Amino acid sequence: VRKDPITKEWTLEGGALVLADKGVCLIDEFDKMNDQDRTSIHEAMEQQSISISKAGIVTTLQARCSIIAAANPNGGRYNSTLPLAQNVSLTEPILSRFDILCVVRDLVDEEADERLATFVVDSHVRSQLNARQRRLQRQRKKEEEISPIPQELLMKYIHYART
Amino acid sequence: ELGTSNLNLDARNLLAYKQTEDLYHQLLNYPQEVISIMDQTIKDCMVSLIVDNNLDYDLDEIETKFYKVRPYNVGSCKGMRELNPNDIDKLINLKGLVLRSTPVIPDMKVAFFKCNVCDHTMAVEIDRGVIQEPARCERIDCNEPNSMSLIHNRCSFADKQVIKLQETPDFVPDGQTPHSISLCVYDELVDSCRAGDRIEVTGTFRSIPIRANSRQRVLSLYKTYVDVVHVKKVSVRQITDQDLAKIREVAAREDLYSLLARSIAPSIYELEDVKKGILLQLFGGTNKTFTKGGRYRGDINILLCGDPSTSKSQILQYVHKITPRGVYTSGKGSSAVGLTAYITRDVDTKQLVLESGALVLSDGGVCCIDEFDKMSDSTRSVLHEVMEQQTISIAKAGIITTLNARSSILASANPIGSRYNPNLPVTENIDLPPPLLS
Amino acid sequence: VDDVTGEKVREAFEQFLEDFSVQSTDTGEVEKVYRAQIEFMKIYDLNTIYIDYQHLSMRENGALAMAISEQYYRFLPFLQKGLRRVVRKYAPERVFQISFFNLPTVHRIRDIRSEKIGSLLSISGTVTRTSEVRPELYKASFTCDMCRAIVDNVEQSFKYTEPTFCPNPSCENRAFWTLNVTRSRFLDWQKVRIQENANEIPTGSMPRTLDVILRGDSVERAKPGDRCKFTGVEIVVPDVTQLGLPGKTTEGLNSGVTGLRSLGVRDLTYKISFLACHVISIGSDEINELKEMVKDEHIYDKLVRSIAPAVFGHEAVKKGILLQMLGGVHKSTVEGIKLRGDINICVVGDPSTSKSQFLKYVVGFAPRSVYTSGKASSAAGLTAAVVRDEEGGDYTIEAGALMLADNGICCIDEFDKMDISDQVAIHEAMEQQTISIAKAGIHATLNARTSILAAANPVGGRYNRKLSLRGNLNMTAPIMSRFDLFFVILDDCNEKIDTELASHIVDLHMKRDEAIEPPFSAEQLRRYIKYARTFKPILTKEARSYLVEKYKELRKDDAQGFSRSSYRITVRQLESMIRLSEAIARANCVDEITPSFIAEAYDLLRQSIIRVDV
Amino acid sequence: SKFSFGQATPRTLLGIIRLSQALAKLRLADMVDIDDVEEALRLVRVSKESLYQ
Amino acid sequence: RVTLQEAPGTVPPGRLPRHREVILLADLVDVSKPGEEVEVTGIYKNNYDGNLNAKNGFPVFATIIEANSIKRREGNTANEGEEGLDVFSWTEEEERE
Amino acid sequence: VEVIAYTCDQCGYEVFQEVNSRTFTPLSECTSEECSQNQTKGQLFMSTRASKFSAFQECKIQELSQQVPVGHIPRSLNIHVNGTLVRSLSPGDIVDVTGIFLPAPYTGFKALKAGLLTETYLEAQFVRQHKKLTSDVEERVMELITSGDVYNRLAKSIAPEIYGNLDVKKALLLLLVGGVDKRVGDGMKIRGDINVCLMGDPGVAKSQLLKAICKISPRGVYTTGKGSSGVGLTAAVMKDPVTDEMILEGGALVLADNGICCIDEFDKMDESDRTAIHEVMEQQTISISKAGINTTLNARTSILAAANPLYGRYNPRLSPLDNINLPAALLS
Amino acid sequence: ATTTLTTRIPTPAIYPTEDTEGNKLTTEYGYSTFIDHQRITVQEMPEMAPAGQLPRSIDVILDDDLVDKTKPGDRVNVVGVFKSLGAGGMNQSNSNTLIGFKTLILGN
Repeated sequence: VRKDPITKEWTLEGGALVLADKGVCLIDEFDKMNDQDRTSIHEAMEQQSISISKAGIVTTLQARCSIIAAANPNGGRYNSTLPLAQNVSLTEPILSRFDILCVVRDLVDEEADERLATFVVDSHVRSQLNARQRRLQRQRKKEEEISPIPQELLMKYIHYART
Repeated sequence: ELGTSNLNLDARNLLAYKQTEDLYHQLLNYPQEVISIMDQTIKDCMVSLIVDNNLDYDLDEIETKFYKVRPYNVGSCKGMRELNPNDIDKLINLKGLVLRSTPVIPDMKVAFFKCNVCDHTMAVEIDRGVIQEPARCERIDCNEPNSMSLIHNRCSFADKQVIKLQETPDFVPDGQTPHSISLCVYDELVDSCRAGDRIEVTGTFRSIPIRANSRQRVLSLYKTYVDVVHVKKVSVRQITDQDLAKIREVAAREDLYSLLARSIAPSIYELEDVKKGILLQLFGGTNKTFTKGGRYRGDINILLCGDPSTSKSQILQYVHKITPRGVYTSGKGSSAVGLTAYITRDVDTKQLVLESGALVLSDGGVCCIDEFDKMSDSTRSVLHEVMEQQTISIAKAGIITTLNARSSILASANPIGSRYNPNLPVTENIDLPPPLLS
Repeated sequence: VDDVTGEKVREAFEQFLEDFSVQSTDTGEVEKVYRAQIEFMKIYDLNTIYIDYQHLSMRENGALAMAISEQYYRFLPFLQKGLRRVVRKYAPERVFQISFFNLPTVHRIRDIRSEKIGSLLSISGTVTRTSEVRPELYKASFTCDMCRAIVDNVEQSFKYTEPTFCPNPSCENRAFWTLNVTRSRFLDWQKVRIQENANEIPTGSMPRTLDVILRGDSVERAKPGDRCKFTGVEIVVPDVTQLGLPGKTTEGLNSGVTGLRSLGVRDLTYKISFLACHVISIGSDEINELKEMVKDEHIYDKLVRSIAPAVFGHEAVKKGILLQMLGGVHKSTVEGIKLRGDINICVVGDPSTSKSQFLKYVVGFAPRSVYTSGKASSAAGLTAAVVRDEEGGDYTIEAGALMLADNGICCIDEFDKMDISDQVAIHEAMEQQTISIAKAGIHATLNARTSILAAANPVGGRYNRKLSLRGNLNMTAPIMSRFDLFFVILDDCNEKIDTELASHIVDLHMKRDEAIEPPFSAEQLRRYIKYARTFKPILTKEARSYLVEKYKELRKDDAQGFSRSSYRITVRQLESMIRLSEAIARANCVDEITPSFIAEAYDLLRQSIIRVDV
Repeated sequence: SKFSFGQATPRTLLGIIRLSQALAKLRLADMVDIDDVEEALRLVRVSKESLYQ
Repeated sequence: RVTLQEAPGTVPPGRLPRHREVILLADLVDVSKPGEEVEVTGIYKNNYDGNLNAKNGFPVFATIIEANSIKRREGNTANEGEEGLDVFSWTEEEERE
Repeated sequence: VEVIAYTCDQCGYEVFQEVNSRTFTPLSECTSEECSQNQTKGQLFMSTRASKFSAFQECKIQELSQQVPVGHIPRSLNIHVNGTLVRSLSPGDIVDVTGIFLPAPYTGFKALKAGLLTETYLEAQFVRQHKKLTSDVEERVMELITSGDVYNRLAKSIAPEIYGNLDVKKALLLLLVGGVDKRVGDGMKIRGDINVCLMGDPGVAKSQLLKAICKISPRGVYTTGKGSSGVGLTAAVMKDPVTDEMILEGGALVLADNGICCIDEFDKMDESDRTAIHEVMEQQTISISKAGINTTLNARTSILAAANPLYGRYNPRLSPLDNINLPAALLS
Repeated sequence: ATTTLTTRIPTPAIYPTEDTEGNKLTTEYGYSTFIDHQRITVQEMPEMAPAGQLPRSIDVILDDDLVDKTKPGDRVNVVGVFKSLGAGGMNQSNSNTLIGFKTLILGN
């Protein structure tokens, strides 16, 4: 609720979520400010389409937003053989709103490492009407080393795969 | 032989002279005409010395620029609760306090006119409250009542400044609030009456009407003021040669080590070791800066801590006595934001003003600062930065500036428990960041 | 009689652009510079001149230079009429101005009253609170639609909303006006306030100020925040009390005399203001010199010996700070991630030692690089923190010496003494070059690409030896691996190294003993790296195969077990490994990358990883 | 640190000169002597140790 | 009428925002929302009588940007001949594909 | 204003008029008898010295707060002066005025608002004020000299309304005389005017013990915790009415110089008070270090403090300074 | 607007001067009569108003006979005439969405 100017009224100004209908936030580990806002995002999914009435009007907007997050364990990924409630600092109910806890791991692998290591170095090698067209085919071929259906058309059918 | 235009007349001589009594009491009774008579005399009495020797500044140029006189200290007054309405054109001798000022607005001493003919540069005088205008053309024999325009930025104007005063509360009977009165100056007594000092003014009296409605000429509780003729305050040096000869014998004396050791303490107990640092801090080297590389200044930073009540302040007060330009710290009158970087709303225009900090303000002195065990840790944050780069970096949304500060410091701490509690490592008593130990 | 006087000063000025103003022939300094002032102008088409006060003083010996201070405030349209007369005779949409500069005497703002009206007086000061860019008029062609509204009227003065002089036919005059937008040229300006300097303020005595209009190409050239000088024409301004909705102090006591004009009885007051014309802010073979200096051989060692005289020895730390000073590459993959722009190197060590010297060195040496201590961790600065509402706006952006390290290498010390909240905040500021904020107001994405450089403190002041740095880092774990290696400075109480450092330090604070010869200057190193930045060196050789094995050998060492140290030098560090390698080749100006160049890249981290390992 | 305060400052010494001439001012018989200041230390001992009961 | 602030992205930082005015047109109403970043393709009309009241009266004119079109938040500003417009018309060749 | 004189500098006939209410209008120039009625008329303007001017001063009254009913708050009233009863009233005068009554018109925005409102004042006629050194007073100075009895009868004289405590009633009378410490001559501004503080929690209403001394001692102003706090203990600049604003309104120490500063409630508003007590114990730095001015005035006043303990009783078996929060202000 | 009943032609005047003679007019104020004027707003007795709204209010102009009788917080009970005054729709032009009929009670 942004306050009024002199001849105005206490109006309602949205922030992040009411803009982002189909988007992204982030909650990893703001440890001090964890108890501040986590009581405002786990009621965005549970009590889906949430709005509030501080010192103003009692309305309720609509927000069918999507959440992703990139949390970070305290130190290493296997901080314990002990389970996930020992590993993360979150508790159960806010954790239980999600669908899956995708977890990563690697200790030591010869063939898997080059499969990253040979892979990553070739990416750094990727650093007038005909010429405007000819740069485009160069821009088309440079994405088409294995030709995995490039982004010139791929995003374009997503928007009507959702509507 | 100096050329100045000002004679500060004591004007307490006509009562000490057998004649000029009727002059003297007319002076306290018509004080606009009688100065205008006396300004004709001094220019003519200057000619009365000019007619003696005809080799005196070519007899023209010191006879064109006018002079003026300044009667002062005339009679006495007592305050402001005596200003009766009959005192219409009299001399008044105020004793009070200047508070705040304003920049100069201009006056109307000469006008200019031009209508839409090819060329007309008349310059009408005013000398009144009434500008008079023509309604017929000029510069031709047959041209009608034309549109006369007012080319304002051509005719010259002098200065004028209004200054607000409030009386010094002198023997006020513990119930009355000191009220206000204003000033008006005309001559070059501007920029010498800075706001914040004791004052004794010598002025005449005048009252003016006010417009009641802002857009009518209708008017009736009047406002008065005073018009100063001469002011007086509450009370690169010109280096001579007898001082240099006197100091050089003092510089020839072996005892200057101890003669300056004894002279800083007219009352203080002995404690010779702190007398070396305090003296040498004021004798603070110079700025031996190279052209490329270095940028080293010879400034130092002594400190004292330990036993309370060892004239900790009066020694520092003694240092403030011997420095003409320095700063004095406050008891929590400053903070992390109350030092510099200001967004204050002044009562004159409600706009921005960046006032400097006390640290940059002592550019040419020694910053005296205290209560360092009790200074908060939101502050005690910029003095490290002035301890390294001699500057203040202002992180304000108004502006960015790495303005320097050519300033020197001493520190005066306080213990915590009772004392310096020896047979203990005393650093654990006085808590302090080990970075600023360096 | 003054008409010919202005006509006298017209041609006398004109012949000055006809005569020479040059004393030296063919030792540089080509004769007749004002014709070159025309000819530079007829290419880039900027519509200025730039005349000095020296050469007009030393032409008439003050017969005219004392006259021109007291004519041009009235005779603006005389000198400019003359230069219009001379350009037709010389050159073939044209609007000009007259820009004097460099009068001798510079005053302060407290010395401007009586003689200063219509004069020319250079004024110093500092500037605060700019405003925006709007257009002005100076000439219109508005007229009434009585019969014909095509009368180009005159007198666009301070109240110019009434063109009412000399109508075209015998029609109704001053009946209307139509200010078209189609035929009258405009000129753009802004209104600014100034303020008095800090080395002149007598006491803290509410330091007074005034305002100034700058109107030519001077627009958006006074950046707010500098010690600045000005042109000098002083001017008064009224308010005419126009047809708008409106028409303590005894102000306008002067203006009570100013009553009874031919229009309505009021009080027209005044205030002294300022009009400027020209701003300033005081506060080859050299292009061939690079081509010789690029063709040297030992300039890698010449550079590392010529960094800073404030330290002796330790060539390891000196090699690092040079590479930080230059930039690497930042261009990366198509459609997605922007990779790292640079390398970030910290140094730990005992305080009150040689650590402070580099910090003192770079902030005057680097382009626009800033320095903070970071103890102010809760208000703003390091932590980017929104300001509260002021003068009609809540949620505005803030300062902080982080988002202004554009082409700057910000420096910041003492990581131990701050809180825990910033330690994830700058951790976000390290990986990708943006930061995000959505604090009490809309979201913000500011892309402040940066290059940090740090100097924190050990846990005890003295560095442990038998242990590792995992205990003496005094930070958390993932920001270590997010960083490169620190090149820890060690110390010793040796009876020889002290005396030589004593002799090394005593010549420094000599008043003059400049016997040390750095082979490069401050500036000729500065332009040299400015030649170095403008390449894009790409590897093309087969040392990619040579690259991948050594890291594959490297990572199998520091992984001492399945449950050993989590200083596991991962796939992040291949990027710094190659982006150091293009940077060191950007020092020796080679575009291809040899397998020989990355060899010393390896042993830079071999010597680092032994300083990692016990 | 049980009961008492102070460690005998000269600021206490100069104050005991201050109140003596004060009591020599009110009871002026021009007798600034040992008995006049004996009235003074008579007050500092009863002001102190008011906590010992 | 949407008043506009400069978005604090590509800006030499440490300073203030600046203000303008946008007058939309008929079929361009409420396309944007209060808070995103946008860009406009307007003309530059400078119509005013010459009455202003925060500052004094002067020979000064004020700007008004009458817009002609509007697009949304753009991203990855590196293109040269595409992804500058949300063209999004999939009719004969695209939809068959 | 009561009379007028316009001069036109042609005829010198000074046109007179009666003075009406607070707004009036000058007349023309073609109205006189000599300088008028021709093709040339002298243009009128004013004159100061030929215009007799009177005195004028405005004041407001309230009610005695004892004859007010149980209900509403009291209200003000407007009063004027004429003649020469001026400069004879004061803020805080428990007085009465006798005078005559009349209402006044408003002459501004009289159609939409200001229908037939009246807003009267009263006009003054008389003031009967009430309750106000070797000059016919020496007979009572001899009564102390003949009877003597300094140390005890004067001790029973000031505050005889308590039980015991003759030691503390003696400790104060010495400080109610003070005196110049030493005429130092040279620049050695020595400390004067020692300050005594009290502590303890009796139930005998300790406030009216000390403050009753203050309301009979000379120039000793009362204060408390609320109101003039340690920032408004000195003077400052504030809001005023439509007359001359930004005056230097004071607190206590800029007006109670060289007297008694009888304070209570020492745990109240201590963020400003702890600065405020040191700055007077430090000699001569009572100032206004604001953005308005940097002028510094004197400091010569004694301090009498009474600190209240912590919860319940001060435990004497516990450590002292458990309830006073200033070690550095006390022990030195 | 105080005679309570008859809407007479008002006299938009404060005080006249110079009746049809050459005599400077004098006014006797002891024989000029006065009266007072006090408005007070009355809330709703907040127990018998049913629970769908906040309390409302109207106002009442009384005269001298029962002034200072009304302490704020009294269960009062007044009775008077219902009355409108003020020009609604003509005293300004175009008069869009402005009530010009104030509710008043001139009571006893």
